[PDB]
Amino acid sequence: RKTSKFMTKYERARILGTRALQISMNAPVMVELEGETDPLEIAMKELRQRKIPFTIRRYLPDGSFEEWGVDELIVE
Amino acid sequence: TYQRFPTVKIRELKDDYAKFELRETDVSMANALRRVMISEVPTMAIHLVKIEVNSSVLNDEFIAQRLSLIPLTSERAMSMRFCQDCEDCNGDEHCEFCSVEFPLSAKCVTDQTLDVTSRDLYSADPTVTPVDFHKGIIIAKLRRGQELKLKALARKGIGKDHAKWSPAATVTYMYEPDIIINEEMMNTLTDEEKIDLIESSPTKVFGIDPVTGQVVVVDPEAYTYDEEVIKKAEAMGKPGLIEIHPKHDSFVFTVESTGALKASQLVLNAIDILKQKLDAIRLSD
Amino acid sequence: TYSIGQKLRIRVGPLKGYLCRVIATVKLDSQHKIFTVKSEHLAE
Amino acid sequence: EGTKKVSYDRDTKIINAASFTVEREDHTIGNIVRMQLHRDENVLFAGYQLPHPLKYKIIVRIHTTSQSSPMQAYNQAINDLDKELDYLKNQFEAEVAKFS
Amino acid sequence: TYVCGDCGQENTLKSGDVIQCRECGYRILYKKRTRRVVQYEA
Amino acid sequence: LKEPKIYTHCELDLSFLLGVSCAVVPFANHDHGRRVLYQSQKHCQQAIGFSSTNPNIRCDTLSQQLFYPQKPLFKTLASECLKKEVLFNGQNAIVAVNVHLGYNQEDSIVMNKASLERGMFRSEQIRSYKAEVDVQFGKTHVDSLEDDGFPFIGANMSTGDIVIGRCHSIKLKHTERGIVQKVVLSSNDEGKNFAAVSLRQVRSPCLGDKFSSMHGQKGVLGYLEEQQNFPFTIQGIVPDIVINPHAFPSRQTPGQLLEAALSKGIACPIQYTKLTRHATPFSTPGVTEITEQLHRAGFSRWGNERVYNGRSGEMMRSMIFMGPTFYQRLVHMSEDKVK
Amino acid sequence: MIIPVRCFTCGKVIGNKWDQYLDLLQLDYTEGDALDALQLVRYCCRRMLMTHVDLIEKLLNY
Amino acid sequence: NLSELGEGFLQSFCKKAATSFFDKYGLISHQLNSYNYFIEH
Amino acid sequence: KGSGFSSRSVITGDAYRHVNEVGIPIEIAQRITFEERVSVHNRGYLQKLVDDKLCLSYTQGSTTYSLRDGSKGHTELKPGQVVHRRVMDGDVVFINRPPTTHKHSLQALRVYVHEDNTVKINPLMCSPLSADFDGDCVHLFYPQSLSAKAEVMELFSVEKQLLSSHTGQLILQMGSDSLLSLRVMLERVFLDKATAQQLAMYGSLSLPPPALRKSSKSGPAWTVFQILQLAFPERLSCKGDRFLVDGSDLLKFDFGVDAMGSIINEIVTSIFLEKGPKETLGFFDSLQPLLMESLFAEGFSLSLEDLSMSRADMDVIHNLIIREISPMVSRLRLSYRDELQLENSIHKVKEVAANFMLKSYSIRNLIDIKSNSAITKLVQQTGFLGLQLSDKKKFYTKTLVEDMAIFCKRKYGRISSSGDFGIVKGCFFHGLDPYEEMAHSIAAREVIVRSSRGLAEPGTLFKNLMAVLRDIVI
RNA sequence: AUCGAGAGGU
Ligand SMILES: [Mg+2]
Ligand SMILES: [Zn+2]
Ligand SMILES: [Zn+2]
Ligand SMILES: [Zn+2]
Repeated sequence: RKTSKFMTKYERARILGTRALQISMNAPVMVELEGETDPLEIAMKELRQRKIPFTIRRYLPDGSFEEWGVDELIVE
Repeated sequence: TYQRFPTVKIRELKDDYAKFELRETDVSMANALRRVMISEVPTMAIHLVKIEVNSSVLNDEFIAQRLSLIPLTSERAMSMRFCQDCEDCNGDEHCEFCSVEFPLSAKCVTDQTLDVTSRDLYSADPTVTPVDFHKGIIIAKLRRGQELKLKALARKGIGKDHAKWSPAATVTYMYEPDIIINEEMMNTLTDEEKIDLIESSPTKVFGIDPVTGQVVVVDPEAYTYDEEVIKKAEAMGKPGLIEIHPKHDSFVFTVESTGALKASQLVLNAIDILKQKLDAIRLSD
Repeated sequence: TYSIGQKLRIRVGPLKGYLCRVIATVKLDSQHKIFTVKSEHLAE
Repeated sequence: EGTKKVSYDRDTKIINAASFTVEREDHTIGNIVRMQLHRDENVLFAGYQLPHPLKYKIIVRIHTTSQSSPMQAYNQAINDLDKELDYLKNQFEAEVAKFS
Repeated sequence: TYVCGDCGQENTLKSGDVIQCRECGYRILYKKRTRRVVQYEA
Repeated sequence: LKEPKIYTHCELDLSFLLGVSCAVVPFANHDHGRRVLYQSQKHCQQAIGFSSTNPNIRCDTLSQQLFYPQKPLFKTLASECLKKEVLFNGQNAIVAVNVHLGYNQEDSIVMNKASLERGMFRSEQIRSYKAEVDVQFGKTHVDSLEDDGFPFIGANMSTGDIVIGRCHSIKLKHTERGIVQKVVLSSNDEGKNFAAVSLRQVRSPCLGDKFSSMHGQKGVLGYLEEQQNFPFTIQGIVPDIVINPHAFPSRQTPGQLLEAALSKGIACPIQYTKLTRHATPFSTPGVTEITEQLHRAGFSRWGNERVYNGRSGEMMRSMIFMGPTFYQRLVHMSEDKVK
Repeated sequence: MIIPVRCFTCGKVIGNKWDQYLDLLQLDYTEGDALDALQLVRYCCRRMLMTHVDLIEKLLNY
Repeated sequence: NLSELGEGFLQSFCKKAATSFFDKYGLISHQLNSYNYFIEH
Repeated sequence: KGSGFSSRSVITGDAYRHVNEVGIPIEIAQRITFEERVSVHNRGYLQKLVDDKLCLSYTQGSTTYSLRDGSKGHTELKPGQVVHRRVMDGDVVFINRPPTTHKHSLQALRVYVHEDNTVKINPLMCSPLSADFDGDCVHLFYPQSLSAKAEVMELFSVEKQLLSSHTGQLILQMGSDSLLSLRVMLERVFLDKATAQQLAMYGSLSLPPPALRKSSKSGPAWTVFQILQLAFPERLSCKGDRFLVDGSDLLKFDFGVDAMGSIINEIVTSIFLEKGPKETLGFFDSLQPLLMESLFAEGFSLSLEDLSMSRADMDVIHNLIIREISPMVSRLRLSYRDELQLENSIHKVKEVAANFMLKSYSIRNLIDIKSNSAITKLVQQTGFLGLQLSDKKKFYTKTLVEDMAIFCKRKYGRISSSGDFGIVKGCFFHGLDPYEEMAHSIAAREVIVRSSRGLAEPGTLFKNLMAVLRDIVI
């Protein structure tokens, strides 16, 4: 569906926000980098890697949807 | 191993003025003396008034301020103790160490108005008094039936916290000037031009000869480093007829005091507190 | 210890000798700062 | 506070350079020291900085040749300066006396 | 204790009295300063 | 005088063609129209000084009086004739246009912290709070209230205290605090008891307070600096206030500069009756005259002086322009704005 | 207002002098031939006297 | 002629005579003179 | 509709701090807090913050419990009990300015704690915003939700809004003091030893190699180029046809009248497109205090000599005015083409006067040259005040120039001089005639009414064009 | 508490 395969900054902000809100609800981190003072640093170091537990589901104006995993997508 | 060797040579001294001429040191020493005099040499002055009957036309907090700024003799200043230290007291009343109290009281009971001057502040340590100079510093004027009665607590301070406590009416230095006239270009100029070179000097450094009618520096000290005589020369054409440049050792310092501390013992007192500063920043080992 | 409305003195501190009045937590006679201090730092 | 008035932090990348932080001091101390550190052969770089103009702290950085460590010079300077003052005090005192 | 505005007279004030200098009748009264001690930092 | 015959009448003085608030401005014809308009409409009204001779018989909501008010050094004809002194409200400040570590950029003002503590620009603001009763003034059976509901003269009243207490009582709001200076109670013929308490606060310029000159420039204090750090002069005069060189070209006020020069020349010792002290708006002293005065005084013809840096002691390359100007303080203080 | 105690720039003490200004001025001295004999010499200081409005005489009367 | 008066005299005058204005009339003469007519004539 | 969080105060300047740092007073920081959920990675930090009584309250479930005096029991931590922490170093906030079209005005900045009551805004943020330090007010808000926190830290941060969607170039334009300091620093190519060492201190790294090793009278002498190099990032390659850099090593730097600003703009754009925004922010934060210190030692001011009339050039300008006043009789009668030719001639005379005026040292370094507004505002205050009475403005009535000014000039002037409408000879430095002041006040009133309409009607225009362009999204 | 008006910094 998408040939550019580039993540928009808005989806990146959304996923970092939801990841920080998830890690701020008494949940362990997937990476072994615990000990930070703020959840923003944890979310940033988590998105800096490739192992992300959730993905994004894009929507099409025609009335359909296409799946795109974060593992195949690249982040700047 | 490396150490300068400054050398002083006083020119006038009085209890308020002093003009000494340091030679052989860097400006960075003289500036430091200035700066520290202006704002570390400590003095004693009033710092918590407590008023019981003001009836005057001026409100209370304009009597306070005015009182504090009054200059109070403080030879004992360096030997006291910043209150915030002294743990011999609750901070009220005389504490031989840290505070001295000054009661004042007045009520006009005639017709012609009564000037509550400063010769009407009475103290209880007979050291810290107000400085006397011929009538003193009016603190209020009272008309019949009006009264002021206050008790004040002086304290010791550094003029970097307020300037009530600062012992100088301007300390300042001047890189002494060095003036060289080309003396042969200056033979080129006609008489008139010279007398329009003389008189383009804001101050008076230069001056014509009676006889040979030559420009003869006649007071090197008075040259504010403006550029006027120089730039007039450029315009007249002849450039560098006169070149004047700072000597960069010799300074001429001029200290003047509020009266709290005699001038002499302002300088000596500065050098002393500088040493005590430096000797706290040694990193040992 | 003390009671509401008393006039005490700030013994040790940057604000030394100041007189203040104990609203509940003392308040100074002529400035707007409400400071709170323990008994050891207050005197009659 | 009680944090040491002077503190030493070696600079890792460049040998023989270090930074000293002096608390509660300002341009009166820094300028006097800087100018005497520059009177020494061994010292290569010397300066002071106020970390923020409103905070009273100065950081002094000294880079020196192999012949002297940074600490040595700093201490040397202070000692030297002190000795200067003493010369002045003595001198001034002599003069005031003469005037009288 | 309040002091009359247009002449100097002092009187205690009773609640509900139209404020009037009892003696002269104008109706402006000013409170009075007691001797209490106030410390102002200078 | 040049041509007596052709004219039938002669005007008394071209300075009288302006208003009361404009005929006193020095070099009014030397500035931009918008600038002098602003200075004569808003800066003149908002200037804080000289409020009232009997201040007890008045209970206004806000008043503000300068501790030590001053008259200007320059004399316009109009002020000289009117012989009234409340026309100018401000103090003379020695300014030295210069750039100071970039705290003075974009119309900000940097001032000595030791001239502001030796007393300059200090004001007192007495604000009155009022209430009416046909609810009798009483003490509800705070603690500074007495047996009549009114606070004792001299008390310090904070932001939450009850200033007038009516058996429902008025409570001070946020920016209200002070020392009670007067409690006045009165009634009318209709049987309505009145009562007003006045609270006094003294203030010193603090960051965020707007200042303005007689020629339009207006700025906010942005930094307060010690006397030692400022550049000095050979005599020792450190500038009270420093303002950005950049502002003067962008604004069109060649006046401020000119005024400052006249004044310095008036105040400087000469080494004595031919001084020119007048800057009437349409008959201003000339530039050649202003500058041949400074010269006789001893300062440089063009108004600039050598300044030695405070922090290091080294002469500074650019001569700085320094002189005495008449500044004003606005009523719009920083403290009320913050919320 | 009454003469301020100390000049606001250099902190000299001038608050001692008001009266002798006025007096001398009530002879025949140009201000400035007087402010000289009161020995004020910097112009930060010759301001504070030449430009003071008294205002206490009045405030007393009313 | 208006010669023999000189350019000083006649700009002394012009100040002597505008202090005078401001003594007779003042600076709120207008308002006052009007009310003091509504309530007179 | 109203909003919960709010803060409005006067803003001042502070150029000795990073761009992302903004000051906050004591009472504002004490009142407003920052909501955050309890996590496991900050179990000890929240405890050491709550035991010392810095927080205000905490909400558990559907009830709120305050943290005031009276609690004898320890506040046990629970992930269900949310707490709001007092704002400290490490919080992000966005500001709102007076209405401005640009969205660049909204920005996210880290908070800074101080004792004063005013807000500190660096002069570098004046080009994105529109607030001068003349008494403007701002509206600084606070994010409450953590999703809102991520939104404000990622989108509104300066590290993403550098590329302008309006002009295409960096919004971090040049400042007045910055340009002045850079010019007075480039005027002197070589520095002393102590001066060079004192500037580097504010740099980032040391300066091992000196430019001038040995000379006749000078020893080790550096240059401003190496100072700019140590201010530059570690590695960079601009290659902008005028400057070459290879690992913080500047090769050549051209000098002109105003090309330095464009050159440094190209430099910063290349630095941003090469490495990133953080490097440019660090470069600016390392270059601003250095330049502020450089100037401070030198000093800059304008005296009365800078506004020199040069009586010879003044008579030349007066003769040019006498020559140019001849076509004034045939301007308001024939057409508007003669009016445009008159404008061209006035522009030429103004450029001549500016060339005759910029010979000073301070005016040339403080005033722009390519800008026409600066030239107009400089010439109008020194000599040959421009034209101020025209027939194109409909704001005023034509009678004011048809049967008023001619009668004024005939009553007051000796000669006829019918063409004396905007050919006034006086300036702002010299005395201004009463008729000239009247005409200038008329022109100022016309400017003011035009400005008020200019502020009033385009507001309605923006409302109209905004009520329709709110649903276009890719 | 509410409304309206006037005077303001942007
Ligand atoms: Mg603005
Ligand atoms: Zn004690
Ligand atoms: Zn009575
Ligand atoms: Zn002085």
